[PDB]
Amino acid sequence: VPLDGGRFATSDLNDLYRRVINRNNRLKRLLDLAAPDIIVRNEKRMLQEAVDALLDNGRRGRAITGSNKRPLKSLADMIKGKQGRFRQNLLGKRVDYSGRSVITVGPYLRLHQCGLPKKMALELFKPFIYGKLELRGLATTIKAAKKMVEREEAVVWDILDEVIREHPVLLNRAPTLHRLGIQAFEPVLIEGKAIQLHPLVCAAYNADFDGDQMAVHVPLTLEAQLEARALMMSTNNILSPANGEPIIVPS
Amino acid sequence: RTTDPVRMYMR
Amino acid sequence: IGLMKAVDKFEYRRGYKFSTYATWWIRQAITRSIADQARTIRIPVHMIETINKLNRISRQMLQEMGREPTPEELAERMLMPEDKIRKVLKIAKEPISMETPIGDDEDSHLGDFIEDTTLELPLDSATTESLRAATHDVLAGLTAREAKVLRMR
Amino acid sequence: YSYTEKKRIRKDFGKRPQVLDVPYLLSIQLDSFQKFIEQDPEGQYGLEAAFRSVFPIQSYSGNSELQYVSYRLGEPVFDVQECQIRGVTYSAPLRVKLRLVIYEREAPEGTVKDIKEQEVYMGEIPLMTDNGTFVINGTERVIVSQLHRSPGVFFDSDKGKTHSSGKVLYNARIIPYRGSWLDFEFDPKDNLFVRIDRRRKLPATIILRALNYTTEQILDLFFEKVIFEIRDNKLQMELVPERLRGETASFDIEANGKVYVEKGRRITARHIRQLEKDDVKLIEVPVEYIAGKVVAKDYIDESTGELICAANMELSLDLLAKLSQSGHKRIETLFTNDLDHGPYISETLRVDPTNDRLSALVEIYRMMGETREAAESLFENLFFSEDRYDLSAVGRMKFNRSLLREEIEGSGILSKDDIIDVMKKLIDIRNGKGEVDDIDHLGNRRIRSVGEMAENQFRVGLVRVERAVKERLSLGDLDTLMPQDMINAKPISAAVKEFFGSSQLSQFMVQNNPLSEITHKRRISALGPGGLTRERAGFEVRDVHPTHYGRVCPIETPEGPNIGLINSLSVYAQTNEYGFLETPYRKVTDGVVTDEIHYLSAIEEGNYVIAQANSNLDEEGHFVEDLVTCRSKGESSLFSRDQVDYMDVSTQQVVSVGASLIPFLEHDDANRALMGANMQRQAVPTLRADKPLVGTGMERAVAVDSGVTAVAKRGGVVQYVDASRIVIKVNEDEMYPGEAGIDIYNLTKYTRSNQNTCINQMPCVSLGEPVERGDVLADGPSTDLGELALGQNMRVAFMPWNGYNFEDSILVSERVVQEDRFTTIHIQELACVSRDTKLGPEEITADIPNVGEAALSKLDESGIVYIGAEVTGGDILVGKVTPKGETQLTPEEKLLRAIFGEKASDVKDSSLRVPNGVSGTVIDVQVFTRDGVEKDKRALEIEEMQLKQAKKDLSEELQILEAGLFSRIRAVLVAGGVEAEKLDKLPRDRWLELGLTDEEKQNQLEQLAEQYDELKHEFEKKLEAKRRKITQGDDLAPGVLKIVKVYLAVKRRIQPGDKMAGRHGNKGVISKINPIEDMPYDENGTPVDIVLNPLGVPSRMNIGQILETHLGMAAKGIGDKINAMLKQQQEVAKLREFIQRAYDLGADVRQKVDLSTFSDEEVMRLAENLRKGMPIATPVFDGAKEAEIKELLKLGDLPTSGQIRLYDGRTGEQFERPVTVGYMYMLKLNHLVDDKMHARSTGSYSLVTQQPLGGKAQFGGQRFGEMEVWALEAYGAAYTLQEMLTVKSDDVNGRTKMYKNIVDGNHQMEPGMPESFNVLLKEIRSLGINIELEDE
Amino acid sequence: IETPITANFREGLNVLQYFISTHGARKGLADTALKTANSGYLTRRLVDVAQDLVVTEDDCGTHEGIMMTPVIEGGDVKEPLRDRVLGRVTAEDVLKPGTADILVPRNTLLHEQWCDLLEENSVDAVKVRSVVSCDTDFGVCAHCYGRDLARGHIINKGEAIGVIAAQSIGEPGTQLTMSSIQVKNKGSIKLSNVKSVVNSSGKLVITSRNTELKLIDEFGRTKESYKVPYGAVLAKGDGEQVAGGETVANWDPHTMPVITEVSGFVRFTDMIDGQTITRQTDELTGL
Ligand SMILES: [Mg+2]
Ligand SMILES: [Zn+2]
Repeated sequence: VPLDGGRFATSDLNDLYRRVINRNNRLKRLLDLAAPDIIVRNEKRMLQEAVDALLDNGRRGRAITGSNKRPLKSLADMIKGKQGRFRQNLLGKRVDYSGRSVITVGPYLRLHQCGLPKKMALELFKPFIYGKLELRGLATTIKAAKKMVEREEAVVWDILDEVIREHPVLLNRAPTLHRLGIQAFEPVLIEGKAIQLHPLVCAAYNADFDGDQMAVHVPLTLEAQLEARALMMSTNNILSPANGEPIIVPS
Repeated sequence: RTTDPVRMYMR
Repeated sequence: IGLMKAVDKFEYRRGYKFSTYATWWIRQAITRSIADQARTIRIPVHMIETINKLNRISRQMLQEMGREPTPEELAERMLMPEDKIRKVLKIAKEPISMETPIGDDEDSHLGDFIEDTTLELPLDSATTESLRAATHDVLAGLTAREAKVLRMR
Repeated sequence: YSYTEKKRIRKDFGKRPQVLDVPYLLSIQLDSFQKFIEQDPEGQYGLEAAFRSVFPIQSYSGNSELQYVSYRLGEPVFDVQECQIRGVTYSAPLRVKLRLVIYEREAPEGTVKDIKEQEVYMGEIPLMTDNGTFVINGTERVIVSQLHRSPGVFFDSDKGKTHSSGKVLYNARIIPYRGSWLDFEFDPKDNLFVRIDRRRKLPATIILRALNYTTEQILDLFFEKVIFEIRDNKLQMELVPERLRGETASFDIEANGKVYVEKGRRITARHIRQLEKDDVKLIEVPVEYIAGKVVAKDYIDESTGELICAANMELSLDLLAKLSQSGHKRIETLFTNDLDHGPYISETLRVDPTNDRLSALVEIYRMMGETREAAESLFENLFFSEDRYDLSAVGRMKFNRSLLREEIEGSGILSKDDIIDVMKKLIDIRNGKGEVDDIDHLGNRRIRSVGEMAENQFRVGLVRVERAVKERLSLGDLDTLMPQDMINAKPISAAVKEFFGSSQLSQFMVQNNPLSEITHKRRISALGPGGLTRERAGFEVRDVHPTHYGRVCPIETPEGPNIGLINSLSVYAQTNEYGFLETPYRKVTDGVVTDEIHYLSAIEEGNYVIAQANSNLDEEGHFVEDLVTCRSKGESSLFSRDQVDYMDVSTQQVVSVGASLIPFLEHDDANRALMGANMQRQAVPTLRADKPLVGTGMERAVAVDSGVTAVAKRGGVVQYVDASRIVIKVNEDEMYPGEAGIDIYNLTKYTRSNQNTCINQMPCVSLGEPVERGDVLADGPSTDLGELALGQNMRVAFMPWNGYNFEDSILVSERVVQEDRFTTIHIQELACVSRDTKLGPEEITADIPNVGEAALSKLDESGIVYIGAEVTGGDILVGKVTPKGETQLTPEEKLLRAIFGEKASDVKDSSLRVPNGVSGTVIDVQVFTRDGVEKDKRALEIEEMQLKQAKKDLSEELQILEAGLFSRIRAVLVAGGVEAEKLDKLPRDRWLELGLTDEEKQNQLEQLAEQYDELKHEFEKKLEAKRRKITQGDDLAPGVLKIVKVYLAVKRRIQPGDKMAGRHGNKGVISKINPIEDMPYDENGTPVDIVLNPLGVPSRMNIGQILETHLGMAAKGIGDKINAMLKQQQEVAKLREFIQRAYDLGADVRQKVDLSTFSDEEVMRLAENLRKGMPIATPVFDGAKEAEIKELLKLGDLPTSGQIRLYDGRTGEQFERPVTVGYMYMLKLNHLVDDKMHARSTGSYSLVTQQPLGGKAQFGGQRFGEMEVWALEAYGAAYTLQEMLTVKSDDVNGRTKMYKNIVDGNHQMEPGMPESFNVLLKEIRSLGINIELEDE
Repeated sequence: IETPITANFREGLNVLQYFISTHGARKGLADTALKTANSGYLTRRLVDVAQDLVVTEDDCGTHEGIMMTPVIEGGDVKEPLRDRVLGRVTAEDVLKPGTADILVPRNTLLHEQWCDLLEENSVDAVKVRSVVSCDTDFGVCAHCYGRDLARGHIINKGEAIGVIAAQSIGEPGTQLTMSSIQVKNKGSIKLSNVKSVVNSSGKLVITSRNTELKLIDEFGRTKESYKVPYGAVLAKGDGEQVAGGETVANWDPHTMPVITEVSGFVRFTDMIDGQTITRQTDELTGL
């Protein structure tokens, strides 16, 4: 692909074929001239070095390197280890409708309610705002609603207030220690730039209030909108599965 | 006990 | 392969040594296989001889002036107009090896950071249904004789 | 005293006598780089060793060579403050003179040939500023010094390899400074083995065969010749009495006539003396005793030369008989007492498969597939070639000091006797004599600075020219070749270019705090090349040895994965001439504590006895008590009065400059303060610069030498002050006759940092005041009158509040935001590039499509924002447009284009817009443009404002400087009389045509006419070249047309959720800003600013924090009475008592300063900067006591415990129990919220796997890791796990259906197949492994 | 060190006392990270081996399995029998010490209401239907796993198992890395599987390796228990009553003696000095 600087960049496979394709051509050119048999057997070495090098670089001997004096990424290292396609792009991934902040404590809440800041929650629900704009008809078209989202009419804060009521949200903290790694709250909107929690569930995460990064998630489908209510509301688990005494202990 | 093909050619 | 073609065009009747006349062949057979082969993009052999005519005298302009060289007197020395010197340097780069570690440690590679201006923005797929939806409406609001005509036009 | 000390004093509590002043805090950096470039005549340092070790170079044909003569560093072509702007490395050219001398093969010494000595440039070398930093590509960088293991030898013994027996394994290892290694290692079967560079193992005699020896010429060196004699009837022998020492009596061990030892009886000390008293030498022995022994030397027959038996074979009853039949009486054998001096090498001669010289030389060449020519030449290239091997005479020094040798100086080449000698000692420790060293003693570690290390690859630069000098010498023509043509000027700089910018050492310069820049030049790493690495590190390498004491601080280290590796050096440490570390000590002589100073090495500390710093010296007498708590040979104990030799210099020297500001460290645990000197390195300068109260005195010694404040080169009186520049007039005694005698100082205005913090200075002098030698002249970004000032003071309480201080969360008022004491500025950077594509050249103009009037409101004609507009995210800075390539579309718009007459555009918007959340003011622009392209409107207009900027300031240089030189025309005039009516009535120009006289007055005609032309010859070139480098274009990258780059400045206020910290490591998140009403307040009517959790005190063991808070209660406790007596405005002499009575308080203070010598207005200005409070100085271990804090607390009319009443703002009533409330110093960190909160609905994607990206700069989501996938299974949310694996991540035909169904009010699921998976499906199909899918 | 800290945090620390106390930090501070790294590798290696388990069927109906016993051997009461069997089910029809008084038709959930009926009697032995005897195809059944502790009832059919066990083993591992036999009180002496003989002194001699002590209350429950090896000497007897604050077992443990159940003369045969062994007589007494 052409790059942002106007140069190019290739993956490592697209020159290793240029080792195999070139050393293929040097063989078919050779056999119709019939060189003696100390040159011809040396040719069949390098294909077996090269059809190695398509399959694996760092296996059979000293690896085949590019200009950076570093080993070339083979086809085997596409599948091998934590760098491969398994643990970095197949099991865990990235996901959309996401965000993060510093965490802080607000004890004016109830148990199931958690904070959610304003100018985070404007991007985090942008498909919800467009649909409810086209349903009331205050927005004539989709592009007009994107034109009106910078106008910031007061009804936009009302339609967002309409849509965030009883729509649950997930709270996360990496790394997940056990089953209480993620819960589900109902949001309550404040005007700041930080996520507020309830103070009793800090011991469940083993998160202390000194600069973590807790992440949010928004369930899209109708079933998961029930599944937050049905399994992972903070009230529906006070029993930590390790041992049948409550994790909601005064800390 | 060598395996690198640089030495195998010059031998 | 150069050595084989050299022997059938060796000629003892000129009487000189073998090693001199042989040396011209495989050196020539080397340099075409550093030109079309061994490169990321197959660059024509006209451009490569200019590069060494540039890059030799660029070392000389560091020697001669004692300072770093300027493209104006380069084209004066290279006997070409200055747009061509401005045209020749735009090819001089290789790829920068997509799995390079642009991060400080082995955390990230450049292949996971390259953006794609190829597919779409997903709002625009919601545009192209709606503008299509309104056009079916106004075509229903058209007179029935004319309604077939712009449809296939 | 200095005048910066006079305008603010600092009461101290020092009791131990401060004896040696704090040294210049950048010694290991500045003294390093002076050794690289300054010309060293003989005892080579720096670049001089790189030349003579390579040059001269004989040609490979053996006819010609070439000689270095002298180098020369030209003047730097650029200056520093524009290299920040253009982004290029400032350097000098490296100019050398070299002489090409050719010998003719015809003549014996044919020097008559072409000698064309010329002066050829090769390479640029970046220089250092006067702070320590380099600039690389227009960025401040710093080289951190690397720790590695010393050259020489290294004895060790690993444990836990042969756990079948558990046998002790001794092994020795010799390591040179550059080249190939050498190792000696043992086995479970008692055999000495040799390994070269980790190959298959090799027995020890193989090198001894290769080193021109025989078995006769080896066995002399180790075994001794036990000589036996058959005297024609029976065998006899000789004996020293300590040779059958503790051995068995196989035979009747007797004398001539006194049988000493019976059968099977041991030989005690009695029978040893029995052989001493009579001195019986020739012991009669039976012939059976020679069995058990091995014959040492080859024995031939006199008639045929044939061996009866060979050397190193066990003799039997045939061979002993046959030597007596050929005729032999004297028999030389070996000495085998395997407890004391035993054979471990005699076992190895039989397992050695090679027998002679070349056969071993074959096998060692066989070790490192497929000659006599090669195998002899290779073994003289390993340990005998000066090219690929060097021992680097500091390596020679420990190599001789380890083996008890006699000389320092020597060679970098091994000697054949020396390899055998370490093999001798290694066998000696198998018996038990001697022992092996350790790794953690610093006598085998070394520091490695810039100038030593910068030469190292620069020698490898000359290797890159060494492979090319031979080529065009031997086969090229000889006389026409100028040597300028053949030395390649490119690669010699290219090797040293690979150092600065792609190492693990060339770090980013931390400019965000002045303390943070000074703890990042005194840091010593253990990473890099040739040292240790991150994962292969160990657990004995991270522990703190008691040789770290005084040389390497044990607290200042990060707590990440590099916890044991990064270490900093102590206060007074230096770098010795060899490279080892050193620390000062005071020498005790007969109890008297002297003023002499000694720097010790690493090794000599274990041989002496040193006392601690807390010994009570009895008034230039000695220690009071008999037992001084000392330390010796790595062990702490109690020793006598007379035996002690040395003493600690000050009590600071276990801590480095980071934590040695943290007051009352002596009452704290180690685990708390380790964050404490790390949580100060992340400070951001506030918009105010307010002094701290409780400090350690080093603020004056950390500010004036960290460079960030201006310093006075020559003391005197200041004539002029402006906010952009100050000048001084030097006193005439320091003035030279060659100068006019005024100095000019430029202050650095608003420029970018490298953590995006503000940098500006502020002049703290006024008009008309004296300045003494060396003082501070301008305040810094975190300075206040020459002291380190990082955070603010605030009044602090301690109680739980309504859960707002639940778990370590701290609380503010609005008063700390109204007085803006926690406000920072930031300066970000924005840029835009203009290119040419294959379709057409882009450009910048404000005529932009799809724009209304509001975004086009505040631009010029050229699409660049005016200098000083306000901005908001979503607007425009640069109006950039591109040639759109003509692509057709789906034909709905095509008839729609034909309905309203839609005009098409070849003008597609790709302009720069402001990133959102960012809102502030744009303060500076500048424009980069090529040379040859016509300079546009904003180019030449900003250049003409650039010209009259530069011209009228450099002309001001000759305005006042020549004004002193315009004054001496008058002095010459006065002699011969000053023409009083003919001097000032006419103007200055007619001062040549006055009344004149003879030769004294026409050499005046040569003096007036010369500096009218000499000083005209001075300034005119500096005008032109300054004009030249501006009116020229730019030498930029291929592909750019013009780049406009715009600095904008944003001011960030405190929000709920900026990180906060104290000064002991207690972190904090500001949870709520509060109106002033319901905060707690005292009985007098002031509120209290910060409330925090009081349950963090015992379970961090930070009783230092409570200890700090009481002093600040006293710190304003002196200050308020001063404010009580200044606005009420009593008197001068009332005040001068009250200050002197205040801070002359403690019983055993070291410092003594009396205000009786000050003038009156000085006291009136000493009252000035004490209104905010009185500072109190406390050293790291020479601290204060609770008796002494309670003294001055009584002076402040305040309760003695300092635990006062309160009232709540919400209840209005009395609290149940009083609260400790005082001043505390606090500060804020760089992890601000707008750096952190970052969210993403719909944006870009990847290229190869169609996933979203990661990063705030690329507007990317969050990672949903494999621990979270395991988390959802225990809940069992089936449907929720699907969207995180199909429709929020992958399916190109899936996820857009979500972006339609949500807008139409249907939250409907539909799954697909993830495009990660078919990549794996196309992956394994490419490996010839047919993976395919069945159907239902 | 022989001299640790003497003074305190309010009166100061000396320099060498401050320097040695750094080792208590930097040894421990580098250990937290390494342990964290190892443990996350361990948690990954626990979810892998147990991934298959879902509760497929309700009640497989297999037969008896493990009998449950307390862990309080060697010291005081540590884990009561009620608190392990809670949340499990009866492996069989189990009784009360009033004989033939069965409380269960072979399977009941043993929640705290029925732990009262266990607590008023003297039961210390109960058959528990473990997960080992469960024999359904590709999974485990609810009557073999019992009470889901996270909700508080029997687990519904389809909730995941192997992750919720591999999670709760993984989490606490962060803080993981950091003669003369006297009985406490009196009690009846009940020791079984024994082979003992009366001494020449008359008391109990341990001539079998399998014997170990058990301190029993007035009922039959165990309170204390200690292991006794071969060749040991007692002063008391079994099936009797002993006193409190009493060392009932006294022998030399440093020897492993070669004690004799047999009675008669001992002769010097089948061992010859100079042939089988040597004779190094006792230097002091001569014998
Ligand atoms: Mg936390
Ligand atoms: Zn079961």
